[PDB]
Amino acid sequence: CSDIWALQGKSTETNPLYWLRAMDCADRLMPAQSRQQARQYDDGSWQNTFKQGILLADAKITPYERRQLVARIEALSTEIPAQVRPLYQLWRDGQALQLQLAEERQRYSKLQQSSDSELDTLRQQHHVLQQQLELTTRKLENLT
Amino acid sequence: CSDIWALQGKSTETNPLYWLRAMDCADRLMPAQSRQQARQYDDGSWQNTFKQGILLADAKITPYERRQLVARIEALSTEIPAQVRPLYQLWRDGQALQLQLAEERQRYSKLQQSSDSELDTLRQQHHVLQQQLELTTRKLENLTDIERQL
Repeated sequence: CSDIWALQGKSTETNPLYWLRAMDCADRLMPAQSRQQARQYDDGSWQNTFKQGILLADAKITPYERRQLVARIEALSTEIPAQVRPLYQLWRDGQALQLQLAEERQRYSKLQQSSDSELDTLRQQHHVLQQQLELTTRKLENLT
Repeated sequence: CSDIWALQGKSTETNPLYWLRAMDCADRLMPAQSRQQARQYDDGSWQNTFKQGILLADAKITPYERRQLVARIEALSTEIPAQVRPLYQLWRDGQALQLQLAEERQRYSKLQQSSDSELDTLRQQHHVLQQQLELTTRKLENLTDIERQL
């Protein structure tokens, strides 16, 4: 695997088996090791953005890190060699769906947060208003 | 693309470029085309069921149906050749995330539905009790002004 990460050249870029082996090899990595190794592949070329993304995707990233990753992955779609596009697309679909799932979960937290607090606020009012009604009914009886 | 689905044998089942091209050819199909082709690969072998999952995954199917497809090929997943395995785990996790997203959208609909209805009953109770309190409060004050002046 050590050599798979090092390989460069038109022969390997355009070969879907090279990229499949890289994705296979990233899986064998402890997530801290994946994150650390991704840091090397930052020359901004499309070959290196794809390697870095492949490594970062096993690295246990925050939703915000994935948002940026999927943005970078999509950016370079016009440079993906034709014969590599199916593999790239399936791997990218995987990152986008994991990104949608973090988003839906965030949507579900905002609903639960806001609806539960407006619920609790209503019950606060249902007690304050209730007490006021009774007190008022009391002053009406103790009218002279 | 039309020939690609017919192929069989060890030289192609162990072949990740074969299955990549098949994943690409599936995209070119419309759902009716997609379901018609899947019907032709039903025997239950892992090749045929991996073929059916690939064709139907994007054929406008239901989550229950998607779950059924994935379980059929998952039950046979120990058989997938070494060279195809990382391609399979890629394709299964895609299907698996789709299943999670449908579960999460249902869970969300539920909470929206249930909190909404609980939010409407309590908001109505709040308005009604407000009007009760306004009426009793103006009555108290009307009677207080009278006694005060008397």
